[PDB]
Amino acid sequence: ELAGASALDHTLYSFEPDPETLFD
Amino acid sequence: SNFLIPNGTFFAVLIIFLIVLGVISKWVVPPISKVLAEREAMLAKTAADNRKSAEQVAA
Amino acid sequence: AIHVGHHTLVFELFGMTFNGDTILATAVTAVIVIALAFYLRAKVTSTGVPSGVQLFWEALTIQMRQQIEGSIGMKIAPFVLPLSVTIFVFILISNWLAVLPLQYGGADGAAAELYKAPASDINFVLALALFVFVCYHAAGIWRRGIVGHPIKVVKGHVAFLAPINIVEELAKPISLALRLFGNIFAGGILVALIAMFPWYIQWFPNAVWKTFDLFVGLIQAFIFSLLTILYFSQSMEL
Amino acid sequence: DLDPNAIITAGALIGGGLIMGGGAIGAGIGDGIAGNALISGIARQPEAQGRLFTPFFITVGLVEAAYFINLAFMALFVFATPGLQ
Amino acid sequence: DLDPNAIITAGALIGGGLIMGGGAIGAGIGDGIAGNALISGIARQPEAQGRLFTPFFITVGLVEAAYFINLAFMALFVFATPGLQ
Amino acid sequence: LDPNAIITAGALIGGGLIMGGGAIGAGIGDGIAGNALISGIARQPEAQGRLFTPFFITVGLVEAAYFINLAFMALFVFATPGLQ
Amino acid sequence: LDPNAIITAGALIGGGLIMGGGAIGAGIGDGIAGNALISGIARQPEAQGRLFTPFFITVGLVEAAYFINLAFMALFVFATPGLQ
Amino acid sequence: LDPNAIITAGALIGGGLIMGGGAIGAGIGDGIAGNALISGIARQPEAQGRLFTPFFITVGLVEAAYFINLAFMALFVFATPGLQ
Amino acid sequence: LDPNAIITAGALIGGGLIMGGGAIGAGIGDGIAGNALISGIARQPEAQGRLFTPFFITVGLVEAAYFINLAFMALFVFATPGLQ
Amino acid sequence: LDPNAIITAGALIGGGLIMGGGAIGAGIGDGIAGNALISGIARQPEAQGRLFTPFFITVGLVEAAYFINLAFMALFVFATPGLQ
Amino acid sequence: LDPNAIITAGALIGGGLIMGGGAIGAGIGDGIAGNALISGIARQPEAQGRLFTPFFITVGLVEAAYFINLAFMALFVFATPGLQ
Amino acid sequence: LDPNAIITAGALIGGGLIMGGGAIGAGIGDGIAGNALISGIARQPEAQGRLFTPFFITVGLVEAAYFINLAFMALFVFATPGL
Amino acid sequence: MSIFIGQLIGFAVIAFIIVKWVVPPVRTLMRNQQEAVRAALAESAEAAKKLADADAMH
Amino acid sequence: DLATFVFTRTTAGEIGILPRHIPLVAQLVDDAMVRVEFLSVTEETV
Repeated sequence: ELAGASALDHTLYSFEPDPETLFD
Repeated sequence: SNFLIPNGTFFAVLIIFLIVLGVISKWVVPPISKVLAEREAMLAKTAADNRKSAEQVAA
Repeated sequence: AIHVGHHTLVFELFGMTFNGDTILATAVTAVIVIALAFYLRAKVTSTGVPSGVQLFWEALTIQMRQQIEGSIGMKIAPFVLPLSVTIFVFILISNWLAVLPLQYGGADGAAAELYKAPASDINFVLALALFVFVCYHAAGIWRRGIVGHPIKVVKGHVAFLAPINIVEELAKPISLALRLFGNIFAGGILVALIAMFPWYIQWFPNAVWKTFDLFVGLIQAFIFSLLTILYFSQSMEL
Repeated sequence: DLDPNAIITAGALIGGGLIMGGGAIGAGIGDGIAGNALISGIARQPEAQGRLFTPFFITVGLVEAAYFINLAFMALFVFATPGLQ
Repeated sequence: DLDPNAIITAGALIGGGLIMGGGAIGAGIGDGIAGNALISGIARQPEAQGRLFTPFFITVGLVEAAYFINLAFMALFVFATPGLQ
Repeated sequence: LDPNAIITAGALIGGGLIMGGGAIGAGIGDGIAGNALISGIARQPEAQGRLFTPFFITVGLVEAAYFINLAFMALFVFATPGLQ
Repeated sequence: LDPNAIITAGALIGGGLIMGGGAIGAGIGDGIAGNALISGIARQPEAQGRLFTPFFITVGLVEAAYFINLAFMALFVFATPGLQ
Repeated sequence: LDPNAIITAGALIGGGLIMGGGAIGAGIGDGIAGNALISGIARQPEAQGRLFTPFFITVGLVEAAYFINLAFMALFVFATPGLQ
Repeated sequence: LDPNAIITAGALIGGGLIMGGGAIGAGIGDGIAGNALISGIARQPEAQGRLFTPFFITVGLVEAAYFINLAFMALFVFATPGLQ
Repeated sequence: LDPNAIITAGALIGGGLIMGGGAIGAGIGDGIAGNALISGIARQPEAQGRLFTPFFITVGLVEAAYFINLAFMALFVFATPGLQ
Repeated sequence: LDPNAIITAGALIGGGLIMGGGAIGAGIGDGIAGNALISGIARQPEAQGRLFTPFFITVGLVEAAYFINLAFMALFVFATPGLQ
Repeated sequence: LDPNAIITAGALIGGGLIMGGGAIGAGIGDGIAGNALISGIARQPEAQGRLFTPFFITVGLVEAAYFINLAFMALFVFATPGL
Repeated sequence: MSIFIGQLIGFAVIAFIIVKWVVPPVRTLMRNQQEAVRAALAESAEAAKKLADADAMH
Repeated sequence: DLATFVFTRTTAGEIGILPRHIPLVAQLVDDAMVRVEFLSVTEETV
């Protein structure tokens, strides 16, 4: 989900903090 | 010199447009619809053939 | 010396005045469309490799059907597809043909163009918009009936905003017409205005504006077709 | 000594200029805002454009309604200025 | 000499021009913003639209009102100009 | 030249500006508040009860000014100071 | 032409303009503040009680400007400067 | 005083207002639609093509408004209604 | 026409424009800063103390020009340069 | 009175309106597009190439309107329709 | 009629427009730049320092334009070209 | 009434309007661009150095409209066409 | 005709830009779609062959 | 009901979830406290 909604270079769901932000 | 008032042209131009619709409603759109429909049917039948071959060789 | 309006060729029939130049441009566009239609019919490569004409026409058809389906059932509104593709091709050719360099000196110290885009005349856009209006209102009458359709449109979404709803109906055709007019009319003005500059400086902005005009005509035709399809869909529901 | 009707026509022309200036501002801004919402939604939900189009165009029509009412009134002002002697 | 009534008609016409300019701007902007919100909300959850229409059709009605009533006033500038002799 | 002529012309222009600014302010405020209300209702349906009340504040804080302008525009179109 | 008539007409137009500007400013500000308050409440229903505090702090800063204009607006229309 | 001059100046002012409103609306609407397009592109590069079709619709609307008004200016300045 | 009437009308309209633009700018800027502040407290209540310092910094500056404008407006109405 | 005076003054004011609106629209729309670009860059450092193409697509539209307005002012300023 | 009176009135209206536009621009830009800075500080408490430097870059730009307008309106009101 | 006086008055009003519009555009555009820059720097401080690349374009592509606009105002005031 | 000459020069420049930049990609899409449909037809033919094969083995 | 209210603190900010809250995925702050009357919220339940 979040990875599917994010850059992979480390009924929708609202990701209040930015999806990339949560990964860090 | 208003060039915003409807003119006689209004009717005349309409007529031409009408005939174009008539041409496109019989000699362009229906043939293209048939072509697209038969292409899609070809795709679906080809997928079905590949599958049925799969469970035939399996069968 | 701009001379906005002043149709180059005008005649009289049935006690009514007619604009020869706009009819000429419309006839030329219709002839181009018919030539492409006959070419397609003669070269329908259903099993063979599609040609330029075939691929062009089928691309138009598939796109238009996609918007139609996204709006309303294709079977519910079959005629909408041919009607909308007709409108699209007609408008696109009308606007595109203006790119050809048919502008010269009229011997009056101004610029006159042999070919004037048919949309540049209010009559052309009026005819197209009114035809579309009658068409989709008739489709609504068929779907809902003669009596139900007016009540449905008046009710709209909320009763207490009934006036706006009526305006919306009246806003449908006019909105369609005027924009198209403008989208092309400016071009007719701009090129003429561009002519005021010296030729050796006039050439460049003329080219830039003409490419922008190509883009504008393309987008306007696309939006006109989409608006037609939408208005058809909205008139047929519940 | 100049004709009063000329002054009335000039006033009507300036009035209609304001009419369409405000109408253009409103229509452009409102339509742009609605389009921004449509773009954001379609980006968020990829395939939901088909269903999102109708709510989009509800607002588009609502916005254009005021613009074209102002059109009607601009034509009223200019074509037949109220109380033109 | 100039007819004062012509001056009054011109001034009232310019006033109504301002009236409708402001009304069009406000109605267009309000409709566009309320739309943008509605489009975004429905994009988040399709079924949610069923209810989001309620507040929207309030705000629309609440902004269109500020236009319609405003409209009436500019009619008073033209139909029955106050202080017109 | 009739003085009242210029007085009433200027008054009409001033009232036009009055109502134009009031309509702009009210429309924009209502639109922004409606956008907020839409987003909140979508986010939290049951919050509607606690969302309508705060909303009805800002619109009241907005419409007031607009309606306030009405209360003055009437002046300029029914009793213009300095009319003579 | 009566000098007083022209001066008063200009004053009326200026007052209408200034009131309209204040109308726009107040409407925009109040709508924006209400939008922010509504969004905050939707995020945090329970927060409403504290949220009214900053909101009013903003509202004044907005509302004040509006009412400030009133003063000068009156000075323009009632006590016209430099009136002949 | 050559009423022709008065009507010509009024037509020019009207057309200037037409241009002001149209230019403002077109510029702002285009900016907002482009902002939405760029944000959608950045968040979802894959949607690069898909976002183009709605965006061009929105532009076709906003520009249309401006362009519509343009025609009317051309009507006012070149073939001014009510000329003497 | 006596010059003073013309210069006075021009000055009144000019000052009205001065302080009306000032009012619009101040009101909208206050709305924006208040939105930022109120949302901040809506998110981080304990941050209120560290929010007010930048907040007053911006709003004050927003006021500055507006207040400055008032002075210029007051110059026009009362101290009209070039008055005959 | 000379008709040219009124006609030319009206043309000057109309062209000034045109440029005012054009500048407002171009500046604000271009700023909004740049805001989108900056947000994209900050959230995605490596997207600069992908986001540039939409950017110029927006700018080309926005600036175009402005330049259109620019051109029109020339017509208003240099070769005023109906000048006499 | 005295040409100086007409030219002075025109210059005063011009300065009114100058400062209306300048005030609107300064207020709007400063308010939005504020909002950005306050939001950033809310998100990042310690960042307030490192955020001030870019913020001063923003307000420094807009204010310059505002200040530029001051000079020009001064140039218009105090030293009117072609006053004669 | 001397034609040139009226022409000069109109030209001054037009230039004032032009510069007012230009100031509005420049101020709002610069403020929006700075808002974006501030947000970006808050998100990732190290990004600041690169953020100036697009940012300067925005203002550069915005202030130009103002600066160009400024130039046009000159043509209204210092050289009143058709005086 | 001087305006005519300038207009013709502008149209020539426009045609230059078109043929230089826009024509190649549009023809590329043309060829891609042609080859895609041809590949689909070939795939249909070979799937028919495979069906006949599978029937024969079955 | 999802409880009639779920208070908490997130990286974005404080969040109070009601029964029909829109789906929402967020991270809790380091000193996050949760009251009831990371975080994932679904249409039916938190």
